[PDB]
Amino acid sequence: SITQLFDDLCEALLPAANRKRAKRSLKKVAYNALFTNLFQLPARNKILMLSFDLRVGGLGPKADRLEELVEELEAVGSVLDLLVQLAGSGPPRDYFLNNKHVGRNVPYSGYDCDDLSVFEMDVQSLISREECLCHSMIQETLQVMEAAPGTGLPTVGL
Amino acid sequence: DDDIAALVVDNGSGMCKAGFAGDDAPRAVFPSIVGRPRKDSYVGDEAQSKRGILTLKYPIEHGIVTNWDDMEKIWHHTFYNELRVAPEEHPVLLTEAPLNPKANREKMTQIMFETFNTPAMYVAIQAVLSLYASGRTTGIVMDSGDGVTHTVPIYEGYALPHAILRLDLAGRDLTDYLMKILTERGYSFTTTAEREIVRDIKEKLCYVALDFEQEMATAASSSSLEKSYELPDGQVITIGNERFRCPEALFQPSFLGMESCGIHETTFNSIMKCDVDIRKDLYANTVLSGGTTMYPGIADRMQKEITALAPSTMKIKIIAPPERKYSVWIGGSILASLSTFQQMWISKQEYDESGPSIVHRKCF
Amino acid sequence: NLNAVRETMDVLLEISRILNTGLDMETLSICVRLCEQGINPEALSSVIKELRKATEALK
Amino acid sequence: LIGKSINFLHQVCHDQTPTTTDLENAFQGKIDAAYFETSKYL
Repeated sequence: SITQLFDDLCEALLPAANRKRAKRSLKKVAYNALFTNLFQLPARNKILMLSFDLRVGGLGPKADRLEELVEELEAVGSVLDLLVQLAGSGPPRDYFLNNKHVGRNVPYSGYDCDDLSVFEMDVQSLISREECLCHSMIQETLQVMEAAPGTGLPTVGL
Repeated sequence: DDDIAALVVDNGSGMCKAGFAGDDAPRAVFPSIVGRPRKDSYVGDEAQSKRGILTLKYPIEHGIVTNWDDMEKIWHHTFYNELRVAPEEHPVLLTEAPLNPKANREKMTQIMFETFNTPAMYVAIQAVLSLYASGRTTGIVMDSGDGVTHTVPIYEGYALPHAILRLDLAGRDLTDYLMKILTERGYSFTTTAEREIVRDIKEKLCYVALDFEQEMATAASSSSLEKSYELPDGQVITIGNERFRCPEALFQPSFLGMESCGIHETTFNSIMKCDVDIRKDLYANTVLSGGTTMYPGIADRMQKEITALAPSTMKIKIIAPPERKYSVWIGGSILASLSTFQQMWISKQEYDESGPSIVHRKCF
Repeated sequence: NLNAVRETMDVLLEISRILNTGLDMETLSICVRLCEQGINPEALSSVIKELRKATEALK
Repeated sequence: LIGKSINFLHQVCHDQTPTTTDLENAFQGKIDAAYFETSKYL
């Protein structure tokens, strides 16, 4: 039932708030935006253009892993065209990052410390994440120590 | 709506459906009957019970209005009894058949604006509104109602009138062939209720075929396509061989005795007489329609004949819902609810400055 | 086919997780189940981004 | 007159079916139309 799979799609995006008259109006927006676009192997190539954007910021074998799976998916093409539409939904450790202290094969490579400088940012991202978690903890309590009554309180409406 | 609220009325052939815009279900559905003394001009239960001193007449026959007084009677009794609302605060969307003559349409807008007095109105083809519910704005619709049937091409808000194919085959011909094959087997028909119960038997229990050769080939070796019906009236009829050949009449037209074309040649002739540049764009999503989906299984045939029709350089992207029977209704309901759709609506001012006849021009 | 398309959906989840696609896990299950019937995915990219705007307009 | 029809229909006629300044005087708009509907349905 295709006409219901659009009704199920507007249910996931509708969170708590009604939610039974909103469901009818969002069923309309699903169809009403389908014909706005109509009025006014290059399938795997769309992945490789994002695989390029992976490899420039490091993380090489991860992009090599992305291409093994599109290799078995083309050994389904209508699914990937929706997946490439967004590449970010984010905010508005490994020993195999560098193998230099263990392993089997090791020709002596001296030092670079450019590997260590992208190993210090592997550290500095953790210090910036576990600090912003605590910055949304002191924000949640300074927004209650300070305010005036009537900002977002339902009991003052009574 | 948002400014002045719209209302939607789909007068089908087997039933009248009326309701308010922005309502998924129709607010009221009653059977299609208009009274006369042989109490008077009723739509509903009393007219069906009193058919001994009432004249059974239908307002819409094939897609054409057999009696104009009949149409005004069902329209008046629908707006005043199964809605009960003042027309001055509610414009109404009216329905019509595809490829309807201009003089009919001028008379329809004229009769709704003067003998009934609407503020603003619209008169709509049914099949395009059915397509608008499936989200697209282009597609070929194979519409087979209970008496009204066309294969209509439409592409981007406009239908080629030269390629709208009007089709003889419908639910009218369905019950005709039902009674014909039953008396051909040997079965007595004497009244309206035997026609009604045979139509109900085709609606509920009947297998809707996919070929004539294949199911008959499996039934000739061993009849496993038999479905038992044990009635409480006192009748025992059971035949599986008749029920798969009964809806076969659309596959080859001489099964009914009808001169007119078959369904595959109709959709072929419509896509051939519709534009060459729009052809693959039409096939990028083909749409199902028709009230004949009361037994589901004609949907598989619709996808099957459209796979065979169009050239497959792509997996068929056909939209096949179980909203097929009420697709006309929900199309009217979703379009008329919107405020931007009031720009496609015709007002009283336009009726006065350019006559009624602009309904043939503005909408088609 | 549903055994295979259940595994093809789990493998399609990974390539949208390391590409950080805005679509969540449940809408992927709706859209693959819709796409296997046969629907143009190029029209699906226009409905979702505006339907998600209109739900936030209620909030 | 219209409140002695709905309550009557729900208990004595055995049907639960549908049969249907102050605030700038809202009463007159609704009461008349509701009478003209409910009473004739009864």
